[PDB]
Amino acid sequence: VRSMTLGNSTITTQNVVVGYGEWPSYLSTAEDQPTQPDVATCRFYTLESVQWEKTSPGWWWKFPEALKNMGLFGQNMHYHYLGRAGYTIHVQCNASKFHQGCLLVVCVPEAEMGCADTDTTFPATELTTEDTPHVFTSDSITGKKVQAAVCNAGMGVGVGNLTIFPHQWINLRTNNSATIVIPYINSVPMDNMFRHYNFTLMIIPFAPLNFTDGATAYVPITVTIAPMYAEYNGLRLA
Amino acid sequence: VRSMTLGNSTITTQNVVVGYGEWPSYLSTAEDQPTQPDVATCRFYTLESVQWEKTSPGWWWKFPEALKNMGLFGQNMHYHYLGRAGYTIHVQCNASKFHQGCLLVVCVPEAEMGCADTDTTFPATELTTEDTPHVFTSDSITGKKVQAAVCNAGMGVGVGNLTIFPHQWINLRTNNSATIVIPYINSVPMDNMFRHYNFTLMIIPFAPLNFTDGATAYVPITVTIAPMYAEYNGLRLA
Amino acid sequence: VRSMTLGNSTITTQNVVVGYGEWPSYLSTAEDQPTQPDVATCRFYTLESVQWEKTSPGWWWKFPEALKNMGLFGQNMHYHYLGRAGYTIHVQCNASKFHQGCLLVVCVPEAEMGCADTDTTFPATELTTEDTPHVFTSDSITGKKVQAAVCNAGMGVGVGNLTIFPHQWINLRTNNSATIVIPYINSVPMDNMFRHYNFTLMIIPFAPLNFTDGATAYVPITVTIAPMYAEYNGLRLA
Amino acid sequence: FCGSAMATGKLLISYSPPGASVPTSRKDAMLGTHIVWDIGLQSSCVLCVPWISQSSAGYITCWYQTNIVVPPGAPTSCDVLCFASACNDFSVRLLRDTPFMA
Amino acid sequence: QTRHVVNFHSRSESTIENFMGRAACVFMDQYKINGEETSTDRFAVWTINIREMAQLRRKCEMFTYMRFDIEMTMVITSCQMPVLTHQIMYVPPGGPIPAKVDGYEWQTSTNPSVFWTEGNAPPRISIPFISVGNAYSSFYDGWSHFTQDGTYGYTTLNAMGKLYIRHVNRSSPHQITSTIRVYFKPKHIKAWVPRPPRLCPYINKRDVNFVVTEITDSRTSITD
Repeated sequence: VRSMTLGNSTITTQNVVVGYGEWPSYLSTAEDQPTQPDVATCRFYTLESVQWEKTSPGWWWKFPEALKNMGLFGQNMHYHYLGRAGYTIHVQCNASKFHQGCLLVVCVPEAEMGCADTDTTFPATELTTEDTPHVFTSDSITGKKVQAAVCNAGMGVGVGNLTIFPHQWINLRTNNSATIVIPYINSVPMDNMFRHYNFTLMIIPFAPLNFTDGATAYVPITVTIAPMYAEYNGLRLA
Repeated sequence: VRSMTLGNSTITTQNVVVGYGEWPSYLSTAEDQPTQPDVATCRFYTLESVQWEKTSPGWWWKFPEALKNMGLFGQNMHYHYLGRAGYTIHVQCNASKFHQGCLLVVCVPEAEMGCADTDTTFPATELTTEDTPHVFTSDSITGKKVQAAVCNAGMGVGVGNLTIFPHQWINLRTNNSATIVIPYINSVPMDNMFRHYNFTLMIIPFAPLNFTDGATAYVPITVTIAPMYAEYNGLRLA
Repeated sequence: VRSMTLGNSTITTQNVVVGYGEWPSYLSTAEDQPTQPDVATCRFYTLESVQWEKTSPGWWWKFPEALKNMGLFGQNMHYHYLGRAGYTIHVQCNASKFHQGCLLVVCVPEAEMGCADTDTTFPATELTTEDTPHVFTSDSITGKKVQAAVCNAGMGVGVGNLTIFPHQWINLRTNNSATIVIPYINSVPMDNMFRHYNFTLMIIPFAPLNFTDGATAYVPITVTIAPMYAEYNGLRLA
Repeated sequence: FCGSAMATGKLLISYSPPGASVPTSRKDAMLGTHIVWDIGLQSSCVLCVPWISQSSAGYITCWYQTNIVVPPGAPTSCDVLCFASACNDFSVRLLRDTPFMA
Repeated sequence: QTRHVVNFHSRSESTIENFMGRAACVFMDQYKINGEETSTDRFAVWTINIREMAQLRRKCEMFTYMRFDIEMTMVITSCQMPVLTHQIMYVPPGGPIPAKVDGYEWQTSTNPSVFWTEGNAPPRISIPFISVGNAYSSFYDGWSHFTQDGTYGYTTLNAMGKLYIRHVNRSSPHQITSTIRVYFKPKHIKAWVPRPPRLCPYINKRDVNFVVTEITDSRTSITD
């Protein structure tokens, strides 16, 4: 049991999957000069806990803008139009000893998702609802929204071989916590934080939750994101 | 947790009761020359799992010929008329945490058993059914078969003081696995493997199984035998 | 006179023609691992003696599967689907001093034989009858079987210049025994022992047997094969 | 094994060589290559199947050695996930077009 | 066929340059020589992108980011005269495009073009890594216009240019219909961030939309 603290946010934790074997880092020019906030920003932003029942198909969050209303990070998104960060993501499950199940906690950089009924697009509020997650579906759906059927998560790939990305299994038999570090994967050193979704944290239950008639009918999944090494553009003159 | 392997048979284990403080060994003459198979023979031969209910009185297997249909050992019994082995015997129980009970896992060399109705004998198929175990009985029985009543296991002795032999208690409160090594006890260095039963692995529940109306109505007992240091007679000329 | 012994098989012999100047050898990877039997397999497998009269045109055996019912070699053919061996082949003739004749004992790797009436194939039981040899014929034959006329042995070549292969002459005037060692000639390191016939031991009488009205009307030819350096695939996990 | 932390049982994972026939019974699978995988101790058993190539293959069957023993509180039916990758190193030669795309 | 001992140890064919760097025909198109002075059927266009045919698109979607020089060689035919000379004008991402076969854009000095006459070896034109960013992005989970406007999934970083092709001969007595086959080839290719293979069939050449497809082919029972 390790009680991590960052700034004015302390969580209680119980091995880290460093995404692509690199730890996030700063970009290191007088023509373009970055600003490193360091203060705040790096604290833990615990999202709303998500109840995982027997019939839950999955969830996804789209970062960096899932934190668009989360304190100083969410506020520096509005004053700087360029930025980058690292996002340590803790995912606890705090189930009991008699619950069973298994989760895939994967980050999937550049998850371009497909519309439900092709030949058209979706109204941009279907990919993300800031803090709250968009759930997947168990079967096919229609309408101007994301094709959120599992087995074809979002991108038209098989959902089983979604393990190529930075992932972590949460098998309630053995463990309960996951932690992933995603060192800002992008083709340009800095990019706008409202246009571009750098990665898509999606939690997908492979083995479904199961229990008997006495336990709690759900297992709350807690998501915590710590934006590390966030740096922005300069606002001062040169 | 130790994952033992022998040949092409791997089991998963969780202290060894070396029978009579000796480890089995080879016999070490040109007038009579033994053959040491070594290859195969020594692999783990897992018998059929045995369900242990609340009303189970016990079981017994008679070796070496309990393995008479078990691969190369069971086949070398038919080509060589003399042999000897060591037989490491693992006995798991893989019950739950809410089950309770206790077993006596004892080997009893030279278990000459008595007929049910004396003044006669039994038809030789009542001592052994190769792989499958003959159960004991809770009370007295009649007919031309083995007097299989517990409290007088097979030999007319008290079943409580059957602890003089190489034994191991399996108390489901504490442990689940037993392992016994029986270094070929016999009065002649080699003997035929179909006439003579060198020992009798009998598992006897002293404290009966108990559980509530939600658990599984049984506890499967898994028996695994590894014939060690098996050697046979010679078939070649001199 | 040398009394060779291998395992539990001793023959009595009276110069070796090492095929292509190489002695058989083992293949020397964890992705594919061979098993070397060594035990048995290497013993002498004496085939049925073949009576050679004045009108015998010849014989052929197709190996490795001529030994498909020959003990442990013949049994390892069924459990392993890949293998290789060396096959020391002794060929005695034990004729008298007044018999005369001459044999060509040749091995002919990759003897693809032709059908008797072309435009069709043969039913696969005409190439080989395991232990027993298919005889040649003195003239042309028809039907769905092998064109077994000598002067065109099996392959459409001249039978006189069949001496290019590993061969040995058995001239009853001088010698009686032949021995050939064939170091597994094949284009792949291991191959299935039922699909592919690695070589074809064919014994062809050039000078016919002759004798007077008092001698025995035949000369029994004894064939003995010792599979050397036989190795198979692995059956265990890695 | 994605079952409960209280469920306990044994599974027997047999491997048949690429030429051999499948085991029709549990005993015949025990006499070949197998691994009696105790679930209550470890929850993840790893194999490494060799001789995998093309240019009639093996079998990974699984058997009930014992049933799943479960306390009154935990559920009775469980699930087992499987995985697959290259064990140590993989060899591959002749590039072609994939059949899946039309 | 039969199962042979495939014994060798090599992964030189599995590298990225030996997997992606293969020339594939990505653009057939017709273009006349005479008639209809104001027509769009006297030249070819083909905006250069990896999402041309599904077989190569599938390979480009193994990886999220990749950068590579392209070296295309055209194979130009003709039907129905003099000896014909062609022009294959590559315009960069920032470049004017012709509207007609006789536009002034064809004479732009910043648009490199090859003048291949018929009968010789095929014309080969090589284009370096043009993109503004540091790699071409196969997938772009983002919006081109800020504040979640239209045009999802289209970034302007992975723009490669266009390829305008015409006859340079002003006219002809009869009709000549030329056919061009552009052979695209990645070169000096690097690739980052692997990605699971495509499962569903492709719908359209500018989006990732799909129909929900089964994972694998079905069998009867779990044990057969």
